[PDB]
Amino acid sequence: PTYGVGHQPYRVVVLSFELLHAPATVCGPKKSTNLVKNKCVNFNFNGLT
Amino acid sequence: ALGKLQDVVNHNAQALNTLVKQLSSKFGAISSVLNDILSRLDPPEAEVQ
Amino acid sequence: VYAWNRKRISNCVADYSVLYNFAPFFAFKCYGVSPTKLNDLCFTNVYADS
Repeated sequence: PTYGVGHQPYRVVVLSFELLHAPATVCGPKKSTNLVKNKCVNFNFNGLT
Repeated sequence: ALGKLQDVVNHNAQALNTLVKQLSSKFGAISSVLNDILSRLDPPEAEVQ
Repeated sequence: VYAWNRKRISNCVADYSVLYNFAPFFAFKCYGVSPTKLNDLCFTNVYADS
């Protein structure tokens, strides 16, 4: 503990993801909406807008 | 017999197909989809992509 | 660091807002994604390397 910054122990956590190239299992808190047919809509399917 | 006229048709569609194909090119960016870039990055780095 | 721990994260809904709410993290650096856009995206292949 007596040492200054630059030598003190640092805990590092690396979060690694992949972008859209597989079916997704971890998602955000966003709520699911109902589906509408035959109308022009801006949709968001699993992070694909 | 009618190779010349078909060749002109062949060139035109191919040019459009190539131009359409160019939409699937990353061009040195993280993704080729603009919506993903907007949905994934802050404007300072999204502007670069 | 030679024997770093890898944990798989799957089949969960993640609230990243609490990460912001309590955070002694001096360094919080993201490369391929915005920190504030994490709540609006879906992911797979999630790994935590500690």
